[PDB]
Amino acid sequence: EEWLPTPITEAMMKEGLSLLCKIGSGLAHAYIKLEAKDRDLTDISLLRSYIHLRYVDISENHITDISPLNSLTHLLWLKADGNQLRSARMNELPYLQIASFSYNQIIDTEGIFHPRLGSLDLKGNRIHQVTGLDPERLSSLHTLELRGNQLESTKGIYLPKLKNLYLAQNLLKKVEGLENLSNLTTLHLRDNQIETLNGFSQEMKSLQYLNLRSNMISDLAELAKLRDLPKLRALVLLDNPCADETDYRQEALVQMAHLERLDKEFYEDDDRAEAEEIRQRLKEEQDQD
Amino acid sequence: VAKKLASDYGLRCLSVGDALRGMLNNHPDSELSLMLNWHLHKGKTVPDELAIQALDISLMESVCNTIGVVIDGYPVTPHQMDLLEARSIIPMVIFELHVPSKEIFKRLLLEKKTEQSMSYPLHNSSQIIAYKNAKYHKNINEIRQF
Repeated sequence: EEWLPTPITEAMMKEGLSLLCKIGSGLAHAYIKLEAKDRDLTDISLLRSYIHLRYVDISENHITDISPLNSLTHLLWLKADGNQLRSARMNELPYLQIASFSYNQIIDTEGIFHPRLGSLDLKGNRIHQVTGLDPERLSSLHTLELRGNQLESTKGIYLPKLKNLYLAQNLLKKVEGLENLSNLTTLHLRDNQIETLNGFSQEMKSLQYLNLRSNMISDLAELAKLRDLPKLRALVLLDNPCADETDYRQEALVQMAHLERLDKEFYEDDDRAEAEEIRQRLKEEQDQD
Repeated sequence: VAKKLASDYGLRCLSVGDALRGMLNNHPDSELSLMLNWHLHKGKTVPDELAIQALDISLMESVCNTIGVVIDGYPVTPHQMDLLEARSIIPMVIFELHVPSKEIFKRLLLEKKTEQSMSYPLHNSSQIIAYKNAKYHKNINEIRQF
C-alpha cells in the first residue's frame, strides 16, 4: 500500500539463522530457524539459499508471496500471520508439520492439501468458504483454527484427519454437516449465533465437547438430540436464551449425566444424584409410551 | 549406546555439530566460527575441513585427550574418512550395527510414542529416515572395506 521494497540480505540471515542441526541428508549441518517476523519484508529471494530450515516465523510483514518455499518443503513449520497472502496455493507439502496464516489477506482453502501438516491457524483472515478440502491427501491435518473468519458453507469440510475445529466468532449465519467426520473431537461455536441443529449426530462419535456460547439456542428439546453422541461430555450454552429457562443447566444434567462441564463451570456432582431422580421422573413420563 | 558409554565411565562421544556449536560460544568470531558463518550464509553446509579442524580441536579437550572419546556415525562419506586419515584422526577400533528395517520402524513407532512424551514439533519422517539409512548402507560398505 505504502511500503518500501524490502528484500533481505546476509546481515539479517546472520542475525536470524540459528539452531544448528544435521541436514535432510544426515551429512552436513545447517541452521534451522529463521526469525524475521516484522521487518516490513516483501521478498524471500535470499531465503532460497537456505533450503534446510525446519522453523520460520516471518509474520507481520509485507510479504506477498513465498512460492520459492515450494522448493523447500523440508521445513517443519512456518508462521507468517498478518502477511499479505491470499491463499495456501503452495505445493502439497510432504513435511510442513504445522503452519499459521491468521490475520492474512486469505480468502479460502486453495492449496490446503499437505499430507504432513497436522495443525493450521487462520483466525482473523478474510476466509469465507471451503474451496477444495481433500479428505485423504491432507492425510495428517488434525487441527484447524479459524476464529472470527468470514465463513460460509461448512459442508465440504470433509476431512476425517481433523480432530478439532474452531469457527468461534465466525460470521456463520448457519453451520452445517459434520456427521461423517467420526474423528471430530471438539467444536467451538463460542460467541456464535445459531438456534437449531444443522446435520449433527452421534456419528461424529469422537466429539467430546461443543461450545455454543451466545448462540440463539432456547428450546431444550435439542438436549434430546446430540445426547446420542457416545462421548460428548461437555457443552456451553452460556448467554444463550435457554439460560433463561428455569432448569436449563439442570435439565441438561438430566439429559446427559456425563455432561461434566457447562458454561465455564464443572457441574455440581451431587446434583447428578438429584438429576438421577429427575431422570427417573423422565422415565416415568417417557415409559408411559 | 554412545551416551551409555559416555555416562558409564565418563567417556566422551562427539557429533560434528557438538564441536561446531561449542565453537559458537567459545568464540563467535574465531577463524573457524567466521568461516562457519560465512559458509552458512552461502548455504555451504559444513565444508568438511571445518568439521575436521573442530574435531581435532575437540581432541584438545582434556577428558578426551587423556582418557577416552568415541565418535558416532562419522565419517558419513569416504572422502571424510580419507581426509581424517590425512590428518590421521584414526580410531583404534570400529563397531558396526546391523539391523532389520522392521526393527528400525518398530523403534521409530516407540519414538512416535515418545513424540507424545515430547510436545514441541520435531522431524519424524520415516520416509526420510529410510532414505538416510539406505545411503548409510551405501557409504558404510565402502568405508568398512577400506
